[PDB]
Parts: sequence; C-alpha cells; structure tokens
Amino acid sequence: PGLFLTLEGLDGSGKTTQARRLAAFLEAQGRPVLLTREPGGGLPEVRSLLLTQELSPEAEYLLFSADRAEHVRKVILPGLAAGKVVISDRYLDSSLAYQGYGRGLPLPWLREVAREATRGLKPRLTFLLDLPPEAALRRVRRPDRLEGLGLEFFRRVREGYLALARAEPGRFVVLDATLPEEEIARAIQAHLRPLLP
Amino acid sequence: PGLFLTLEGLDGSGKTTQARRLAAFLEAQGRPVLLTREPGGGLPEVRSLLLTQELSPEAEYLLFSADRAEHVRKVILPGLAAGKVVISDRYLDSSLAYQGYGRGLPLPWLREVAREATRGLKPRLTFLLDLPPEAALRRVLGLEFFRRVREGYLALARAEPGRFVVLDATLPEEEIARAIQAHLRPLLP
Ligand SMILES: [Cl-]
Ligand SMILES: [Cl-]
Ligand SMILES: [Cl-]
Ligand SMILES: [Cl-]
Ligand SMILES: [Cl-]
Ligand SMILES: [Cl-]
Ligand SMILES: [Cl-]
Ligand SMILES: [Mg+2]
Ligand SMILES: [Mg+2]
Ligand SMILES: [Mg+2]
Ligand SMILES: [Mg+2]
Ligand SMILES: [Mg+2]
Ligand SMILES: [Mg+2]
Ligand SMILES: [Mg+2]
Ligand SMILES: [Mg+2]
Ligand SMILES: [Mg+2]
Ligand SMILES: [Mg+2]
Repeated sequence: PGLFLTLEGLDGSGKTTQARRLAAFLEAQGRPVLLTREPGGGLPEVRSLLLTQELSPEAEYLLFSADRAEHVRKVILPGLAAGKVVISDRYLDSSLAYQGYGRGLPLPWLREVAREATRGLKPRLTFLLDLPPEAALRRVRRPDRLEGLGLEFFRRVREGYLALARAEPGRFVVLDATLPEEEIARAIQAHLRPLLP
Repeated sequence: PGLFLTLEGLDGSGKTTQARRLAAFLEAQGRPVLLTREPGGGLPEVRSLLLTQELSPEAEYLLFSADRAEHVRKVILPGLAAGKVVISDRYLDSSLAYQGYGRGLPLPWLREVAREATRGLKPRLTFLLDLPPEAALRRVLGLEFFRRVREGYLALARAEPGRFVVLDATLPEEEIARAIQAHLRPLLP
C-alpha cells in the first residue's frame, strides 16, 4: 500500500528541506520512497513555459494543471500502486493558494479543473510549513516566475494556505516554520509514525 | 466591427486550404484580416512540446487550453478590437471533437475548463469541412477514432446550428470557397 504525502508553504518556509529530510529518513528505515515536486514533476518543460512574459493567470493555472495531470498519472499513482511513500514538494494546494487566493482566480473553477486533472487524488497528509510572508521573503529570493509581485501577494497566499488548512483539518498538519529545523523534522516524523508503521 | 471566424474538421478536410483562401480573398478586398491557428497561436512552445511520450489526454487538453487562453487574450481579442476579421484554423470545437468525442474525456468538464480559458468568446461562424476519415486520410490511432471525431463534429453542429456551417468537403475547392464567401458576404463590414 502506498502513501501520498505533500509539503506546502511559501518559498523559504523549509518545505523543500523537510521533504528531502523525510525522504532520507524513510530510506534509512528501508522504505521505498519517491521524492518529487511541482511544478515540473509531470512535464519538466512547464518550468520553462512558466517564464512567458505577461502570461495570463488562467494560462499559468492551466499549464500547472497539465503538468499536475501527467504528474499524477505517470509519477504519483504508479508509485503508490508500487507501495512507495510518494512525497511531493507542492501539489494542488499550491495552485489554490498562489493562483486562487494569490492571483484571484475563482476557486470553484480551479477545483472543477483539478477534479479530472488529479483524478480526485488527495494526499493522506499535508505538511504546511507556516510563517509570516515578511519572514519568508527575507530567507530567500522569490522564483524568477514571481517577480514584481509584492508583499501583499504573499500575504494573500499565506492566508489562503491557512484557509485551506481550516477547511481540511484532518489532512493539513500546520507547523510553525520559525521553530528550529530539528523540531519541525521531529514533528513531521511524529505525525507519520502511526502511518509508517 | 471585428469578426471572429473559425474553420474546423479532420486534418486533410481542406480546412487549412480554405482558411488560407478566405484570408487571401479578404486581403484582395482590402479588408483587414488576421489568420491564426490552434494549437500554437497563443503559446508556440505548446506545439513543439506536444509530441511527448504517451501524454495523457487530460494533460493534452489542459495544454491546448493554456495555449488557447493566451491565444484569445493576446491575439484574437486585440484583433477583433482592431476591427479585423480574425480567422482561426481550429478553435475550441477541435478539442471538443478530438479530446471529448474522440478520446472520451467528459464533455461537461471540457466546457468548465473552456469557460475561463476562452472568456466565453465564441466564433460568429464556424465552417466545418465534413468528410469521412478515409477521404481525409487519403489526403494526409485507428479509423474508429477518426469516425468518432467526425461524428462529434456533426453533433456539435446539430447542437449549435446557427454557428456551424456544415460543408461537404469532397466538393471541389472552388465551390467550397464560393460557399464560404457567400456565407460571409452579409456579415461584412
Ligand atoms: Cl522552502
Ligand atoms: Cl488535494
Ligand atoms: Cl524571522
Ligand atoms: Cl480533512
Ligand atoms: Cl486540413
Ligand atoms: Cl465555441
Ligand atoms: Cl447556434
Ligand atoms: Mg527549504
Ligand atoms: Mg522532515
Ligand atoms: Mg498539498
Ligand atoms: Mg489542477
Ligand atoms: Mg503538530
Ligand atoms: Mg484598426
Ligand atoms: Mg471552432
Ligand atoms: Mg479550452
Ligand atoms: Mg465532421
Ligand atoms: Mg451557438
């Protein structure tokens, strides 16, 4: 039986680091793992196409969705059927936070599109590394994709993630990303222990 | 005002030929015209890429849709705002025909996706060059697939009869071109 886990948060939150550490932990326990990420896990060329000038938010979401559709069908679902713990650094939630709450695309449309794109595949758990957007922005420069975009954009993203976590409190594990790195890794692993076992 | 026209049908139906005939005819009259096409009219790199190993139909449609979203916003709407006749060789109907009726993706989903992608922009007329696959294949995935696509096109046309001008694409090119011009005549300017 596979297990689908995701990690989410602003760039700089630590989700990338924690995704890697979790993979390495499970590998040390003899468990097969697939460590992946969006965007690019399905169609790597979408990472390039996402640097098109003045790209509409709609087309941006649809390109992310095409990538995610391949990601689910070619990478994630086969890994799960193979019994792996498939860990994605970003999944659907990132599109809802960034393109929904961030860019203002209507959420019902985002979800109508995602319904087939994902085949309804949802993570068993999702680790949200939460922290203030001012704090995120100081840790690391933004993706080339997200320049111009100001503090208020990132606030809407941060709050959107938190609204997603409120609606799906069983799925979302919200962690304070200003805790020490070891403490976040400890908490992630504590959440996973009864599942892996 | 501007005028949005599309051409549709199987590859090898004469759709591209007629698209070009129509543009040339409008240029000969001194009528501003923009000839474009899908896929590639919005994001050319979607065309190049498209050739990806065993690409899911869902992902394919989503990529077409990203292309189509940029096409409508950056190319077609400005053209129409300039008072041009904008002619697209393929538009939404192609994705509905091929991905929907052909590959079996659910039609209501396809249209949910399209509603924002196209901002609701529909062609004033859509010339469907209808013919059997065998005739199309003669000129340029099984036969059964192409039949499903052809029949889907006819189902679209029956649902939207005012918009679809169904033409028998086995007729001589000139007779088709003359027909297309006759359908257009009262719309200009
Ligand atoms: Cl990060
Ligand atoms: Cl989800
Ligand atoms: Cl801080
Ligand atoms: Cl939940
Ligand atoms: Cl053709
Ligand atoms: Cl349409
Ligand atoms: Cl109609
Ligand atoms: Mg990190
Ligand atoms: Mg960890
Ligand atoms: Mg997620
Ligand atoms: Mg999606
Ligand atoms: Mg906790
Ligand atoms: Mg003008
Ligand atoms: Mg059309
Ligand atoms: Mg579309
Ligand atoms: Mg037909
Ligand atoms: Mg109609």
